[PDB]
Amino acid sequence: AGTVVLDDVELREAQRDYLDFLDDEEDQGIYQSKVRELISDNQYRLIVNVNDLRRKNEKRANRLLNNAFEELVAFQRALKDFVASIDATYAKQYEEFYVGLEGSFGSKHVSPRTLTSCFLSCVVCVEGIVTKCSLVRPKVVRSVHYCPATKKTIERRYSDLTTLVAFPSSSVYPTKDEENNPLETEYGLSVYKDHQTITIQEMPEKAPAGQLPRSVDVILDDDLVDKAKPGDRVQVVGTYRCLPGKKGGYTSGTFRTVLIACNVKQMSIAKIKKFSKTRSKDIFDQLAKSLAPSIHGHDYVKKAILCLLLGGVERDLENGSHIRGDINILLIGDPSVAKSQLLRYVLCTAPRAIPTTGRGSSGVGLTAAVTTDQETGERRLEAGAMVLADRGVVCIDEFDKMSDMDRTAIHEVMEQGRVTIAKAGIHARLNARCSVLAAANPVYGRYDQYKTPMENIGLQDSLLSRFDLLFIMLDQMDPEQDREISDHVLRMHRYRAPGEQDGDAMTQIYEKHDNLLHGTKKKKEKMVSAAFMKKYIHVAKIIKPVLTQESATYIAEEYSRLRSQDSMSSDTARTSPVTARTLETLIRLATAHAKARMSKTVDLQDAEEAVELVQYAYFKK
Amino acid sequence: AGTVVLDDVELREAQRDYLDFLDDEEDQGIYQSKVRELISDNQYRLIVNVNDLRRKNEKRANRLLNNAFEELVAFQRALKDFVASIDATYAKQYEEFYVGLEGSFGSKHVSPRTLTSCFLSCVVCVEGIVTKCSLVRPKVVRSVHYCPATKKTIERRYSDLTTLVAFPSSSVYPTKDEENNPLETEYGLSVYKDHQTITIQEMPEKAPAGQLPRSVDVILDDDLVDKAKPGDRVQVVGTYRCLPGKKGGYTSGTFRTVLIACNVKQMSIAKIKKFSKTRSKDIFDQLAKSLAPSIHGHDYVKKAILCLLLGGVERDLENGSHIRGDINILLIGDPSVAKSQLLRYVLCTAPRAIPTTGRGSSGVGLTAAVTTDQETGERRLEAGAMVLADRGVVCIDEFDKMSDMDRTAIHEVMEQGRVTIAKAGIHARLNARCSVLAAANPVYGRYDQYKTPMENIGLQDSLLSRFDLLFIMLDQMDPEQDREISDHVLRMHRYRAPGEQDGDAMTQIYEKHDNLLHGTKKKKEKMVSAAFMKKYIHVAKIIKPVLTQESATYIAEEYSRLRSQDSMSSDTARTSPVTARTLETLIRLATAHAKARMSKTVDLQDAEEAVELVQYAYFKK
Amino acid sequence: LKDYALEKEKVKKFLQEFYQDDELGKKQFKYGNQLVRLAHREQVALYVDLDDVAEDDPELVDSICENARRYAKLFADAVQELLPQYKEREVVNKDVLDVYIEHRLMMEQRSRDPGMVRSPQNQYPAELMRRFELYFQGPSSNKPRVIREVRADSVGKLVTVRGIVTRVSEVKPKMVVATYTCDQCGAETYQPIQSPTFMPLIMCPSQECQTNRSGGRLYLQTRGSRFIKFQEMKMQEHSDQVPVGNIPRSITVLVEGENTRIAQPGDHVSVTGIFLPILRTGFRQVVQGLLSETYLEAHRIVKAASIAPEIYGHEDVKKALLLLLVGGNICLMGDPGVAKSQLLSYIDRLAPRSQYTTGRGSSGVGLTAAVLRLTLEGGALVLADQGVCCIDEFDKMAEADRTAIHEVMEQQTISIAKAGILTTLNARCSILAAANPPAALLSRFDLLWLIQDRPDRDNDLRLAQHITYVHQHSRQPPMKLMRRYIAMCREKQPMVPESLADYITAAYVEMRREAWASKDATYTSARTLLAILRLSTALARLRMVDVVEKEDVNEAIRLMEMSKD
DNA sequence: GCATGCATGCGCATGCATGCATAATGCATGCATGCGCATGCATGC
DNA sequence: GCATGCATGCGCATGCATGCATTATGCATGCATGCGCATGCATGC
Ligand SMILES: Nc1ncnc2c1ncn2[C@@H]1O[C@H](COP(=O)(O)OP(=O)(O)O)[C@@H](O)[C@H]1O
Ligand SMILES: Nc1ncnc2c1ncn2[C@@H]1O[C@H](COP(=O)(O)OP(=O)(O)O)[C@@H](O)[C@H]1O
Ligand SMILES: Nc1ncnc2c1ncn2[C@@H]1O[C@H](COP(=O)(O)OP(=O)(O)O)[C@@H](O)[C@H]1O
Ligand SMILES: [Mg+2]
Ligand SMILES: [Mg+2]
Ligand SMILES: [Mg+2]
Ligand SMILES: [Zn+2]
Repeated sequence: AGTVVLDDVELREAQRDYLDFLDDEEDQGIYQSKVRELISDNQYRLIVNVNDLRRKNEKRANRLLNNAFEELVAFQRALKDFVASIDATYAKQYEEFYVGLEGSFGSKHVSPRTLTSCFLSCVVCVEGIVTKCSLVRPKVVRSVHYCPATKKTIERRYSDLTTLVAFPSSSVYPTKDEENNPLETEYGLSVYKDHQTITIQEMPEKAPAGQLPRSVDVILDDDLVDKAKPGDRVQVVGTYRCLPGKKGGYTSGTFRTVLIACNVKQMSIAKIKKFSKTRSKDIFDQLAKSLAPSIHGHDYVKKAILCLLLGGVERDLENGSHIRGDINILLIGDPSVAKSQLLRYVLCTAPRAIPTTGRGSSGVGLTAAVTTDQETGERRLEAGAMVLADRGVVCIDEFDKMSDMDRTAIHEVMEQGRVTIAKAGIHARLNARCSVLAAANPVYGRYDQYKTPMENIGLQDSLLSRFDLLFIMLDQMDPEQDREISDHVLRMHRYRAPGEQDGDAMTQIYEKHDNLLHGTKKKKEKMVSAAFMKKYIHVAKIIKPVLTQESATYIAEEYSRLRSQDSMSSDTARTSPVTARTLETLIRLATAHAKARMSKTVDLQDAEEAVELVQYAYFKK
Repeated sequence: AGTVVLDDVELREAQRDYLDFLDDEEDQGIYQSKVRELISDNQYRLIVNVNDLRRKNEKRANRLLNNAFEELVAFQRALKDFVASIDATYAKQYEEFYVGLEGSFGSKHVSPRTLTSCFLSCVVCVEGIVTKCSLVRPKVVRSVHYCPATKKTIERRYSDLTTLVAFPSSSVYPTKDEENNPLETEYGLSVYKDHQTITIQEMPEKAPAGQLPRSVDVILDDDLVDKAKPGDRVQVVGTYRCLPGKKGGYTSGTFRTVLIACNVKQMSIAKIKKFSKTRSKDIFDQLAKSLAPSIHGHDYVKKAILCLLLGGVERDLENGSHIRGDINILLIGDPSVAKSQLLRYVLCTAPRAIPTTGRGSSGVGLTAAVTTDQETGERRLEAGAMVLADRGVVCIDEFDKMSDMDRTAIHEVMEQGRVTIAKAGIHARLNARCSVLAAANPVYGRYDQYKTPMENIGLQDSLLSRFDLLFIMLDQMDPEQDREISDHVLRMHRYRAPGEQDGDAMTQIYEKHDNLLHGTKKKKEKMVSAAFMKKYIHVAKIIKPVLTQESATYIAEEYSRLRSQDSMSSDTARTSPVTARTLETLIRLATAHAKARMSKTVDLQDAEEAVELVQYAYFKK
Repeated sequence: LKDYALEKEKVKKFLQEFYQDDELGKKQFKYGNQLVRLAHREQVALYVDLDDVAEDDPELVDSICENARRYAKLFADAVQELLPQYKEREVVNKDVLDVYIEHRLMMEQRSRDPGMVRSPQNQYPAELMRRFELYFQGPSSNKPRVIREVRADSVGKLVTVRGIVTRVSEVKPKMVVATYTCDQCGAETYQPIQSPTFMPLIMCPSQECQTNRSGGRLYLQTRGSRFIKFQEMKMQEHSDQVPVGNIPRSITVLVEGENTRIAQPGDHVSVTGIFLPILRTGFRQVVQGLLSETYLEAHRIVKAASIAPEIYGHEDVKKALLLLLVGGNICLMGDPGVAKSQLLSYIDRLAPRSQYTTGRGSSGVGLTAAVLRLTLEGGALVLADQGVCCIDEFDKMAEADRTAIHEVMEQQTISIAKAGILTTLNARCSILAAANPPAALLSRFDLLWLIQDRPDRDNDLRLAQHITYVHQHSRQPPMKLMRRYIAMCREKQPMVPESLADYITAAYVEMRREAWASKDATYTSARTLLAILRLSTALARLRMVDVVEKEDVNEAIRLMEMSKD
């Protein structure tokens, strides 16, 4: 086609507007460093805040939201121009670059249930869960052929979705020469791009109760191929378009609507160094004390939860042997001792946390399963709760109600951290390294003091050895303790959020002091802010300490001392048996304490703290 | 169409070969100056000798003659490259340049009768006469449109004969926008090229006697539009191709063959300055003496013919008055005095010479005619012999046999030099400035001496006054004159061309002396070569002399003397009457003599020579 | 490329600006007055000079030159927008077309509210309501071109040409916009025309017919339609510009409303025009692609004393020629060598309407008239109506031509009755004839001049001196004024008083008596008296006198005596 | 000069190669889901 | 621990929207040339 366009006021003006938008010379803009980062990382697309564009140029934002394709084309042209300007050499590699979108879209923030034809041809944002995914497939863009008879090579260009409507003249694969000499395809010189299709469903938590769900279909291009997986909660921003049906005579008048993604999102130094170096022991002291103001007392359980948050060190050797580094805890107590509050707080704070109660999930939904795909006849693996929580936390409330077979299944995860799966036609070893919290009621409803803990717990020695720590909590009815508990509870109850009028319906390292949440006496001390706590926890989890020679003999001698004291402990009973796992638990707790205070080696104080914890947990009066 | 070609050995090698062909750096080539001349003259095509190409590269010449289109494309690409190289600015004006061909094609030199399918797709050369021509018509190449509704302008490109076969998708004129908004054509911004069609017939002189003629059809492109006219003898070099018929289901299998022209040809200082400045009078002396060695004696007739060759000066004034500058001669003599030999020699030597005998051409075929074109119903003008011979020579043998009406028609050409033509619907004044030679036999077969020349000539005084000069030639049977004539005739008869073996079947200013053609006695003098004679005649015809005050009174007094001597001439009769035309004849002959010797002004000697000629011609014993 | 809005504003300000030029020696608002006259029906076309625009902006002039049609349309729209501002009163007297325009505007105001949405098809065509035409005058700096050299490079440009007219078409109306009325509604439909042929519509696009889906059918109307005056012209090159050995080329011109009826066949014209093509659909051709035919759209068409001072002598003949030019048939017979043809050439060049014939080249159909595809086209005698005709070599003409010439001289009309032609043609022209040495010439013609070449030495020597002077200095020894003088002279008409009759009568009688005394005399009749009266009236007209005087009669008598002797 | 011959010239019919105009219906395939069957897991007593 | 219940799971039929496959003949137009006619030119005697 020889038709060309000479002038177009709108397109030229829009391109000029984007050129001025992405200059960042007389402004505090950052996009220049973003482009330099893209050049450094060999990536070929940019993400631009919609709110930023609206602030700088409201008319362009309005036009882009109301009309997508032409404005996106102008964006891509402007990106090509500026990439050529900054570094023309890098722009040679890729044909055209792409634009992502970000920011608060406002009215266009639309649920899969509320997508309508009113938003067609516009850019929309949607939040959902992923249910179906397809295999990655290549697609031809540029084809190259060679003719052995005449020693000539030719090239053909393809453009199918670049243009809105395609015709039979295009998309034809050449096979013969002008004189019927055969052509040989040369796959090395051709160009291909990847293609994938996914399906998104409205989350069951958001859908109205008792109603069937509604879903949308998404196409993922070459860059965003591997960014999504089934069973995942995502947010997708992209165009909403109609699908051209293939040629025919009579049409019913109903198109197919498909969302074409442009952005896919998985929804989620000096201060730290100074604080750590100055505090050392006070680091873990305050972190244990400031774990959760909403919960009263129970310092040992807070210490244990902090040890889970920091964790041990995974180790590997020459022979391929694996040594576990995770910690596991079981709490048993009387009703209303706030075990479930602790579980919920750990769910909120931990990065990868999944709650799975006793009978809520069975043995199949915990680890994994194998299903025969009807579409192809092959065998596929579906991951369970524990496989999804790799290097994460699984919380199990009402642990006693869980059946025996489920606990035998959990043995594989608790011992080695791997899951072996096999059915005729497929077999695999999946990684499931994880940590477990569990809370179980006593068998008699309330913990009996006179009976030994073995009768009350009612669990076999193997399962007890599987757990690193056992804790027993009691509701002692001391008048002064009850007074303290009532004071704390009513102080929390009377508190109201600042900035909210009374009677209405419904970052510094240390938190600001509060008259009610802290109290007048506590003015001499402060609590650590949640955000800094999370940052410090992440940094500590990164750090890799090493064990010293001073503490190894000390810990070994104390383990031997405990195994000999087994005969000496005559006035009290033992909660858990002492096996070879106890020594690994000692080393693990020592390393966790060494993680608490940023350093390079494990010292004696960490071993002493670990041993104090072990002595407290393993024996009771 | 997205199909492209990456490699082609033959085309790239041919382009490289032409690049090396047109370099002219380490060679004595001239094409660089040719390109510079083309840039100077704003022309956009080149002519290249085929024999030169064959000498430099025989394989390329063979391929070009055997295969035309691809090789011509390579030539045009190479021209574009070198025009860009020498001056890239000039190459911007024109899309693509073109190549002409020249030289001896040899076997491919083909008559319109001998063109066959064996020469299809090759470059051929043909010699013929032009019979039909068509009006010049523009053709669209690039179209430009504007939309007042959306203020957008678009452009469409057309390429019909650039590609061998065209399809209905192309050659479509756009009239509506994508949203049916009307478009307004803007003829200023579009691009057009001229187009013409002509027909060529084999010349009747070359065709076998008694057989019907055969013709070829030629298409003339934008450059060669005005290079041909009907009734013209031309040589055309170009491709010979088939013509694609328009779409249909059933075909008889017979194509139309059309020749596409690439070249159209109309078939045809120090020495001069030194010779003229040194010789002066001897210039015309030798030119008269060396006019034609094949003819014996008759110095006066040779002088008169030389005066025709040089001619007078055309003059114009303020009031639009025109003054004739041509000369006219009539010879009357006994049989075998070589009048027709003189006419044939003047035909051979003069640039534009046309022979038209007495009854060979009538009054209509002499001047012009008007014909009603059946194709359109309009009136068209067809030029006769005298209109074609503008600023030329018409030779009329057997002038006495011409009818009276034809001579009355010739009056208009002889007096003013123009032809007035009129028929209801059209009227014109055509230019016919010309000079006439005429030879007429005496009425009595042989010239009678005793009777006055008026009885012998038998022509009215008006026609005699129309002619500038009258000459009478006689065959006097003097024994010594007969001996001289026999010597000359037999010397010419015994002569043989040098380089030709005896008995076989069938540039220096001065000609080399010959033993027989000149003789032993004539060694003291030499004759002027024909080529230098033609060059000098052309240069003299260019020169524009001016009349001096010295000779005007002298000539006027001699004219009065002649008109008074009219009573004094009692012993002899007068051949021609003395009218006002005699004075103009005197001035004309004076200016012709002044042309003979290159100078700036007319002198007295030229007037004396003119008067001697007049005295000799106007009276006889 | 530049936006059309800015240049439209520039055009408007240019029309509103100029105050400079005035003929009476002042500063006058010319374009304002032109626009005020244009407001009513006191001027129906406007001509714009491209020399005046050149003062402030030459790029506008260049863009107008290369893209003339678009700028013509822009100028028309700008002037139409300006017209309401300059309007000061309603039309004093108006015709049918104005009645439609006023009625349509009135009902447009009646119906259309300012806020309602109007479809782009719902508006009136611009040219239907418009009644003024705009034309351009060629730049003075621009050089006129030649018919032979205008080619594809000149398509769409603005050009100026000079040529000779050979064919003119009779005036016929040309359609501009066609008006349709529906069969079942009061709405009106308009169809613009920009093609040589068009296809009339059938169904009604009106909104009411669409809503009801009635299927009403359209009918043409002629009263509501707009028509323009259209003419077709054929031009040829001057004989001066033709190359060696070729034939003059021709071009075709189209002529619009006010430019119609300006040019006549045989005139030399200068035309300012636009060079545009016509897309041709018809018989199949050899070469594929889009071919076209070129034509020219015009916007403006622009068309005693010494007589032949180069020729020595013949003073009395020159006086007779002057009288023949001024007016109230002359024949010259001469020996060869005396310049009789050059006098006829000078007469042809001097006269406003003139023709010159040389002999058998223009014989037959070149005279009288003939029918061509049907229209009747005249010859030289027809073209020279109310002018002067010149004929050379009269005796060599065929008998039919001589009979026609005699009829023209005596009766002043031509009658043709042949197969396909039955007409009488008006030829009010006076004839000058040249010939070589009969009773017909004496009886029919008014004045005969016999030029005999007597070889007197003094006269011949003076003629030789004059010819040498002419050939050497290219000027005689020491026309517009002559044309203006003749035009002013012919305006008046003297009259013969009653008394002088007696004197004239006496003279006539005596003259005839002398002619009866000289038996060698040949002709005297009342025609001689009529010729004398006509010559005296012509001389009195030359003196601009209301009453014929004695000197004119004496000079006429002397001239006739000199001619007869 | 008048009487005659006649090569040129023009308009409307048919014959023949190319070229132009027309234009819905019936049959096949993959996605969704019912119905019978055997294995296997989980839950009581 | 053995007897029973049962939520999961698999393979082949039909129903229904989209999608796929098929496919020469008759009529119109411009170029070439015959046949009757009137004008006009040229050639004798
Ligand atoms: N130490 C404590 N500090 C603050 N509140 C407590 C404490 N112990 C119990 N509570 C209150 O008692 C309730 C116990 O509920 P829950 O955590 O469900 O108990 P359990 O998990 O033992 O069944 C909570 O709402 C909590 O507010
Ligand atoms: N002066 C001359 N010089 C040479 N040859 C002559 C001369 N006069 C006559 N001839 C010969 O006589 C022949 C005359 O033939 P031609 O020229 O036809 O005579 P004309 O033209 O008089 O009928 C020529 O072939 C020529 O060779
Ligand atoms: N009186 C004169 N004055 C000037 N030139 C003259 C005069 N008489 C004749 N001539 C010249 O003589 C020539 C006569 O030729 P032309 O007029 O054609 O003769 P005719 O008209 O008799 O055929 C002209 O070119 C003219 O220049
Ligand atoms: Mg609980
Ligand atoms: Mg001869
Ligand atoms: Mg004359
Ligand atoms: Zn209607």
